[PDB]
Amino acid sequence: KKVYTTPKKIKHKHKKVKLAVLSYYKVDAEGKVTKLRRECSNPTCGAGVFLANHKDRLYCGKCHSVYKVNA
Amino acid sequence: QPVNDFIDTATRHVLMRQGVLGIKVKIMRDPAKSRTGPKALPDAVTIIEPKEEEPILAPSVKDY
RNA sequence: ACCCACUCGGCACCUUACGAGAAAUCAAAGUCUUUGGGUUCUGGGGGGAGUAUGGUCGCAAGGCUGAAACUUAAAGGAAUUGACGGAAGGGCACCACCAGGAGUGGAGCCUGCGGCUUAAUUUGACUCAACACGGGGAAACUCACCAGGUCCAGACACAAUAAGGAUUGACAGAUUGAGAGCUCUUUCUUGAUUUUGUGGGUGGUGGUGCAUGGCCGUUCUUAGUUGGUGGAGUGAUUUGUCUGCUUAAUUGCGAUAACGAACGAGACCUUAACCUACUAAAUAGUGGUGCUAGCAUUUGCUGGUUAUCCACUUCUUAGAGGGACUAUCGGUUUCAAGCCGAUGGAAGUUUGAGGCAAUAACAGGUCUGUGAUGCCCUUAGACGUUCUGGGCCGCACGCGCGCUACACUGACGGAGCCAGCGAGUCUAACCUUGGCCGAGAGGUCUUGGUAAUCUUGUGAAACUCCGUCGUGCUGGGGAUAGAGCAUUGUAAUUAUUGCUCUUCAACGAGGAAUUCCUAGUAAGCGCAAGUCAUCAGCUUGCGUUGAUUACGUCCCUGCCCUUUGUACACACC
Ligand SMILES: [Mg+2]
Ligand SMILES: [Mg+2]
Ligand SMILES: [Mg+2]
Ligand SMILES: [Mg+2]
Ligand SMILES: [Mg+2]
Ligand SMILES: [Mg+2]
Ligand SMILES: [Mg+2]
Ligand SMILES: [Mg+2]
Ligand SMILES: [Mg+2]
Ligand SMILES: [Mg+2]
Ligand SMILES: [Mg+2]
Ligand SMILES: [Mg+2]
Ligand SMILES: [Mg+2]
Ligand SMILES: [Mg+2]
Ligand SMILES: [Mg+2]
Ligand SMILES: [Mg+2]
Ligand SMILES: [Mg+2]
Ligand SMILES: [Mg+2]
Ligand SMILES: [Mg+2]
Ligand SMILES: [Mg+2]
Ligand SMILES: [Mg+2]
Ligand SMILES: [Mg+2]
Ligand SMILES: [Mg+2]
Ligand SMILES: [Mg+2]
Ligand SMILES: [Mg+2]
Ligand SMILES: [Mg+2]
Ligand SMILES: [Zn+2]
Repeated sequence: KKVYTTPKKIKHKHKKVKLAVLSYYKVDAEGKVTKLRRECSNPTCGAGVFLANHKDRLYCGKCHSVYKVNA
Repeated sequence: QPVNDFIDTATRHVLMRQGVLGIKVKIMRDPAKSRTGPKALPDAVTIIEPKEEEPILAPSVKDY
């Protein structure tokens, strides 16, 4: 047939990053705990899930995408 | 037509290592046994066999 | 000189074979393993080679005599069956000609093939047996090609990573053709389903049809193939299966060391033809009668009414039977099979047309129909797949199939007005009557039909009739092109198709060549079906109108058969 072409530059993939994440609570002087990052008021996301802070933007990743609560 | 009547065919593909071969089987059933159709080939012509007679004998007649 | 008989010795031929031979053959090539009449000469697998060398003869050319080393499994003879021939003799056929028809080849366009062009213009096939073929009428899809964008649908096994998270997804922005989280920013989400690697798989319209199956085409519009018992031969084989005749036919008759048979042909099957005989029918139809319209009236004529009743089965339908067997008679012939004519008959060309179809051959075509398939290739920056867009249509040109034409046996306009084979909608939008609207194409409201019930009597077209035109590229012809309207579809630009106005080309019967065809056939003419969302100038079938000319032959071409040659048998590639 032919075999190969290309003007260079191959597309990569994704990472899903690292992060030893969930440090985003705050436990006080033995031993009260106050959750940072506000949680999501959907019937499908039982408060365990949280909102990511961007700009304007607060976002439920649990809703695989859905819903855009903003304060 | 007797084909439709009396022969049964079947091909089968047997799949071996070097390639495949085809089996082709033919069977011709005895038409005399046919049970539910022509009991013979359209060919068949049977002549019934006469009986050796002892004729002659001048008239005569029976009564009842 | 001639005729007859005989006899020595000649040149030969004929017929047999006791006998001989590996056979072909042979009155010797016989009288040979039952091996001896006398004598001469030569050969001992094939090449090397009649070569080297020595001797001898010769003017020469060369004659006679005449090795080895080495190489090699065969070379050779006769006969048999095939295969083949640019040998001979017969045949057969409208894919041959004769007698003719209608044409193609010339034109415009349609359509395939080449060629060129191209990002790509995907590809198979090239005499009959490639080129309107791949059911191949491609706008997406199809799709194989080109410009580019995702996804894994990477089974399984081992290992690695790793719950302090293997991996998953994403809103907005950026980006992108794109409201693809493709990638990137950002920071949630997911919880052992993945991700990495190795191994192993997997898909593929990737290659190989010169690895295969299966199917198909071709030889073949052909008539060939085989076994029993006997005859011939050491044998492979042959005869049977053949000079002639006859048939569409190895179909038969007849001749006959053959007799009597089996495959294929025939028979058979399907369809078209004939049934006032049989069984029937509100899904077919007839006569009568009720109800009823029109005209005439003297009873009459022509209609209406899926049931107002009665009877029938001619027409229609499809079950069962019947019918034809070239019958009767005649002419011809080996008075054989048969052929020919007249009568009758629905039918007498295998009744017409098909289906089926032995053995064998081909490197025929098909891996691009198949989740048929071996092997090779490729497998995540994919030759997997899908999404967007282009392309298969691209145009100096060569070749094929076609369509429409050059008019007056016609075009146009009114009017007459007649088929046959089909097909149609369920978890759906198929076939469409009727009513309106619209110049048309179409639109809209309803409706019947899963159908002998409705579309549909498919009122099809050629055709027939009365008119206009009047031989003028004319009103024959309708290419090309403009401008508008609609239909299919997500989508119509490179115009899907349909309609309207306008534009009005070549073509004035076609050189060399070439195709098909013998009766409801050729030709003319439409229609249904396949394809199909939309698109037939294609095909498969169908009926409508309906001829001229053979009813022969071997000139051409093609093939088959015998005879014959062969050093071929992987068979003249
Ligand atoms: Mg020979
Ligand atoms: Mg002629
Ligand atoms: Mg001519
Ligand atoms: Mg090839
Ligand atoms: Mg595409
Ligand atoms: Mg792997
Ligand atoms: Mg590998
Ligand atoms: Mg495949
Ligand atoms: Mg082949
Ligand atoms: Mg094959
Ligand atoms: Mg013929
Ligand atoms: Mg013998
Ligand atoms: Mg013979
Ligand atoms: Mg009847
Ligand atoms: Mg007559
Ligand atoms: Mg080949
Ligand atoms: Mg195949
Ligand atoms: Mg094409
Ligand atoms: Mg053709
Ligand atoms: Mg007219
Ligand atoms: Mg209008
Ligand atoms: Mg209905
Ligand atoms: Mg004109
Ligand atoms: Mg015209
Ligand atoms: Mg159609
Ligand atoms: Mg076609
Ligand atoms: Zn949520």
